[PDB]
Amino acid sequence: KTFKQRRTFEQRVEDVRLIREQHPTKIPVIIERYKGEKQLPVLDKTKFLVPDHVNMSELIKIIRRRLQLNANQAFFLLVNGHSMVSVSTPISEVYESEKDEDGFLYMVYASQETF
Ligand SMILES: NC(=S)Nc1ccccc1OC(F)(F)F
Ligand SMILES: [Cl-]
Repeated sequence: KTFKQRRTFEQRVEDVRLIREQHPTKIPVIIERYKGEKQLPVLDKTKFLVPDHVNMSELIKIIRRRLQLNANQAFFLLVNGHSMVSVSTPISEVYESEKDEDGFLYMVYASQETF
């Protein structure tokens, strides 16, 4: 069901290596709906190439636009299992400290801050 489940550590590593080769300026991001989530829809896909200059605040806006949410629907985004300490950090910086050992940056979203 979840991404890590569907692809071997070997396969995830090689896809990150291909994104480096073909999209050197993009951060490889996995974005998944919390398996408990009731309100928010599921995304059209799982794997995103994010321009390395966008900050977490702009990534949240991007995903809210992708889900086509409205002003008073809630949205929380966990990175590498935990709350973001700041939304102003460039995703290049966030990647370097929060990346998985496979090379992806893992994110999960929910309507509840209590995931
Ligand atoms: N659409 C995605 S997933 N990423 C993206 C972002 C900005 C420009 C182009 C993009 O696609 C590309 F990475 F495939 F090039
Ligand atoms: Cl590129």
